[PDB]
Amino acid sequence: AHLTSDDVNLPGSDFFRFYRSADKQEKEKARIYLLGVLDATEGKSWCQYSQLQTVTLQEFVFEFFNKLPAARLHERAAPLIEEALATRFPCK
Amino acid sequence: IAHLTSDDVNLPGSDFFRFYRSADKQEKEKARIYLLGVLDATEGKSWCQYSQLQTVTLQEFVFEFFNKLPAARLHERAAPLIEEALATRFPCK
Repeated sequence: AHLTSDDVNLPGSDFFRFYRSADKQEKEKARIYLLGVLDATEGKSWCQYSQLQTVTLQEFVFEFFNKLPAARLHERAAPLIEEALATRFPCK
Repeated sequence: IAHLTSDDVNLPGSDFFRFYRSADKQEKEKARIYLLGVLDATEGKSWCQYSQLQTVTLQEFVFEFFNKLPAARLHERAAPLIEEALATRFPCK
């Protein structure tokens, strides 16, 4: 019910819940979490920022999580996000 | 950048560290959430690991790393700087 900076190993299912929360404060925190993940991986496992709007990255993360089975949602959020982005925008 | 928001892609070290030290507890908490996204994305991979370490120890080492950073390096991106802080201190293996 609340995303905080102690939530290490954030699971995908909680991330996605906050990410689509009716509470826009939790939505914004989930998106700032996603921002630390993107900034940490961009140009390493997926490419790139001047090729893509942040809204495009957020919508692609949304679609990716929205299609995921619960078996996979229960895994860690960050590697799932990074997987969204890698398959779709690889560096090669 | 007067407030940390999720539009802040490629957040510079200078902005991250300002928010991370802010007197506004809410800005401070957002900066710590940006940090959590970076920890989650890099843990077990460039640095190790969440068991023996509480979040606060991690947060304090990141703070000390930034405090000692030469001014020249604050233009670098916050995420790789946070990763360097943790890799040096909590190397894998």
